[PDB]
Amino acid sequence: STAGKVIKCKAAVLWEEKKPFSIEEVEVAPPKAHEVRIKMVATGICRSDDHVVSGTLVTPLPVIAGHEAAGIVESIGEGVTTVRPGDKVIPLFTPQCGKCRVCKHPEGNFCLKNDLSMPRGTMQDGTSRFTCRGKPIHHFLGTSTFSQYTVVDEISVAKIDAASPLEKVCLIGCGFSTGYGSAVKVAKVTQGSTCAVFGLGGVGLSVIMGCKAAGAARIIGVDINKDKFAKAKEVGATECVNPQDYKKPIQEVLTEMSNGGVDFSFEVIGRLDTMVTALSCCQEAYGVSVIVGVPPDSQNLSMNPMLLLSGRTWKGAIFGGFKSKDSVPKLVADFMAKKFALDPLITHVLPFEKINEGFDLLRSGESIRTILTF
Amino acid sequence: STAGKVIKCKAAVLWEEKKPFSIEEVEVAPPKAHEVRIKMVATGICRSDDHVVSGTLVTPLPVIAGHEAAGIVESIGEGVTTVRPGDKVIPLFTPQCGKCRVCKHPEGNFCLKNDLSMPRGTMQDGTSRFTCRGKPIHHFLGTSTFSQYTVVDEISVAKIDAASPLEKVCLIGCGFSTGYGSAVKVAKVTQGSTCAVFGLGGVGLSVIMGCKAAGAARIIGVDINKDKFAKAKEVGATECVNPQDYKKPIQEVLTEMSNGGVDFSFEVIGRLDTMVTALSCCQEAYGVSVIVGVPPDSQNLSMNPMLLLSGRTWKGAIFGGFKSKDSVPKLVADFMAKKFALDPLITHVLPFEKINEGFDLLRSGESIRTILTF
Ligand SMILES: NC(=O)c1ccc[n+]([C@@H]2O[C@H](COP(=O)([O-])OP(=O)([O-])OC[C@H]3O[C@@H](n4cnc5c(N)[nH+]cnc54)[C@H](O)[C@@H]3O)[C@@H](O)[C@H]2O)c1
Ligand SMILES: NC(=O)c1ccc[n+]([C@@H]2O[C@H](COP(=O)([O-])OP(=O)([O-])OC[C@H]3O[C@@H](n4cnc5c(N)[nH+]cnc54)[C@H](O)[C@@H]3O)[C@@H](O)[C@H]2O)c1
Ligand SMILES: [Zn+2]
Ligand SMILES: [Zn+2]
Ligand SMILES: [Zn+2]
Ligand SMILES: [Zn+2]
Repeated sequence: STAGKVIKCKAAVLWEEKKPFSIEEVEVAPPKAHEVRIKMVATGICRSDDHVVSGTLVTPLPVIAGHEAAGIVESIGEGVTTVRPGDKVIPLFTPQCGKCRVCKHPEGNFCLKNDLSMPRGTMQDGTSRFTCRGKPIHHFLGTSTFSQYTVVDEISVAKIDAASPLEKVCLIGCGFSTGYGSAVKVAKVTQGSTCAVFGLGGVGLSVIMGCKAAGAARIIGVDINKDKFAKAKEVGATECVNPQDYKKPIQEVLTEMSNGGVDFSFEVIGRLDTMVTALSCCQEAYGVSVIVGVPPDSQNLSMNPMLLLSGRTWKGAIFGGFKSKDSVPKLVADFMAKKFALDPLITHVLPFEKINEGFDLLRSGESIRTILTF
Repeated sequence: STAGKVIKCKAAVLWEEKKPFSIEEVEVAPPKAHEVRIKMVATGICRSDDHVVSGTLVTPLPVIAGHEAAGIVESIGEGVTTVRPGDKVIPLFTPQCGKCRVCKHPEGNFCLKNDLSMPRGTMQDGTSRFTCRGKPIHHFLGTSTFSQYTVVDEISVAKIDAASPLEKVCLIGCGFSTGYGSAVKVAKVTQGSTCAVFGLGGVGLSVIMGCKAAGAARIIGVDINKDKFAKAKEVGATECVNPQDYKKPIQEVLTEMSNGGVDFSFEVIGRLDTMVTALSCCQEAYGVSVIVGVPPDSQNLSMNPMLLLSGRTWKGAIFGGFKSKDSVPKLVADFMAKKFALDPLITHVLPFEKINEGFDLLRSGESIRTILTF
């Protein structure tokens, strides 16, 4: 039995940037008040986890990364009311405290308790529940899912359907929800519209799914890797373009293709240049462009504000605009009710011990989502 | 007595950047098919007219500037159906052709026939109706209201109430409608919200009017000229701040004043740095910032896209988002019914012949709107 006790378990520790993960034994403290200890069942490899490795996304090291996951509650701390031992859960990398001005706002979801703006790499109380070789190890986004067990604050966990297939619904913890919500909630794609999606990875494919669900007439996928095009068409892209195939800048190409600019564009890569291209290719008077890709640390883009003065709208969002704790259980229920598909995103399923191989598949261009199973 | 004839009249010709206007005789050709010749009654001095002088807003020279005005139709060309001789009219610097994709779109107002995005300084047929000293003179935004007579395309004029006071309602041709619409239509300011308005000239005061009409609880005016504060409070500012008074950057000040960022911010100046400051000061998860000011020609701003990724919305608009020909007559009718006030904007009245004094008043910081009478 493990409740109230330190657990020794396997985790993937990142000791420094640009190194493989180290799979080794960690100690996981029991949960304090308003904390939840979770036995991991499956976790996805999101490009944002690779950003921690590459130093694109700065967070304190050493760290247990991983934020797209699902598992089963092993134990609860004093005062927890929202989950119980044995419940299936999804950790929430964007918390929902329910008390801050953002949580109380009808359209806000970036709760002020997040650890993304100004990452500390701790629990809410400023301390870590992880040690490895006698050293404290940082948390990541209040989740840290590259471990057989994690501890999360109550505001960073949602209870989901007991009959949930966790090897699929772990994608509702980041990539599916982000892309789908970016289309249906943040952009509010309209029926009959023309959309352009920059980046056809797991998140970009989820954007396509949402644009098709919203009734877009045309969905143009844009990627420099033409191997991504077949799956993009399977999930709703009406045509795909590779910028490398053209002499002109792709914003000019997309403007021409859409007879004067697209209704909605999405940046789902994480490059400054594609953020500006995606804004430019939306119609100058009424177009909307949404930034989804995480930009490189501390780098500014350059743009001409006449792109906005003519009437464009530019916005971004975390986690598809979804209020996390309210939304994740409903998304799982909707998945169970066959409202959307997750299998198109899953290209590889590996044991957790093969995490590095899973990252190598992402980096080589050869996977969409690898799901790691504990 | 002048239908079909060239009219010789006085106009304010700008021969050179950074020089006074020259009040001198021009020849005004009669209207061609689908053109309208207007006897001007009143015209306002908008900062954008000054931008032509300063080279902030590039348009071909020599030019007859002026775009905020009202007059009486002197004659109509073949095929004109929407105005008649003797009608009161407001020239529309943003046309409404009614046929392009923007005009057909429910939100769009920046008609594709505009002469603002890539100014040519002509009529829609690519020619000029003005001669001065035997030389062709450019038009400005299809309006050219600094002339006793102008000729406009039919899509650039609206018929207004016959009982209209033209010396007031000329402001509906630019500054009032732009500011008011930026608040009520583009930003969609909500009841009980906190707004920040950067720049307290005629347009920024009109933004304040719109924020107060929408029910904002707090309206923070921001200007480096504290002489602008008294009028801003008269039209609805709850408080005014001068960035020069503070050690910290004003985005930090406004974030602290609003307990974490404002709901809606407006850039109503035309500076790259205040466009980024105005974005930053709106709440990071759900704030909206609207660019109204005209930026210096061909210059790019630099910004961190994390400001958008957290959830901010950034947009701009021309003419307050109003579809011009539909909206201008309705705005005039609402003015006549006392639904808004224009007198607070009018600080000086001069004859047209004193146009250069009117520009001096704007440049010194003394005036809001000077109205020139023909
Ligand atoms: N906003 C959020 O909440 C959120 C959530 C999840 C992911 N992200 C970010 O979203 C981005 C995509 O994540 P993912 O789908 O897991 O990544 P991914 O699977 O690496 O997909 C990125 C795609 O972009 C393509 N690409 C790379 N460079 C270019 C280019 N120059 N032009 C066109 N295509 C290009 C690339 O070939 C690949 O198919 C990353 O930056 C993530 O960090 C953000
Ligand atoms: N988008 C449109 O359709 C549209 C329409 C009309 C005007 N404009 C532009 O809107 C802007 C305002 O026009 P206006 O009200 O006639 O001009 P204005 O009367 O010159 O007002 C501008 C105000 O900005 C203040 N100001 C200058 N620098 C700063 C600073 N650094 N910080 C804070 N305040 C500062 C200044 O003191 C003045 O009161 C100009 O750039 C116009 O070209 C745009
Ligand atoms: Zn919160
Ligand atoms: Zn992610
Ligand atoms: Zn049009
Ligand atoms: Zn103007």
